[PDB]
Amino acid sequence: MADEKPKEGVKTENNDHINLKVAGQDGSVVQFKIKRHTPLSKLMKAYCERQGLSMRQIRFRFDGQPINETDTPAQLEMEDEDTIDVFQQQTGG
Repeated sequence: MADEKPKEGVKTENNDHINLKVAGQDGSVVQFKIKRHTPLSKLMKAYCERQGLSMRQIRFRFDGQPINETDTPAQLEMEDEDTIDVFQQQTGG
């Protein structure tokens, strides 16, 4: 649990974190502060946990393009205080 499987996992990163907000057309919107190298999956699942949405039913979209939980804010060039648009493929309301 130290050199083979440490609780850190990630390399020694500096504190470069950005605030990404998730806003769904449902009206559900929340702001999340993650690291520039941290995957959106963290906020994606988190948003749904607190908003009561299903990750399979909904979908995250940013910059006009759909995003995946495996993307990072540094890949698609997400900036601080920017917003992600969430849509429901299926019904729900």
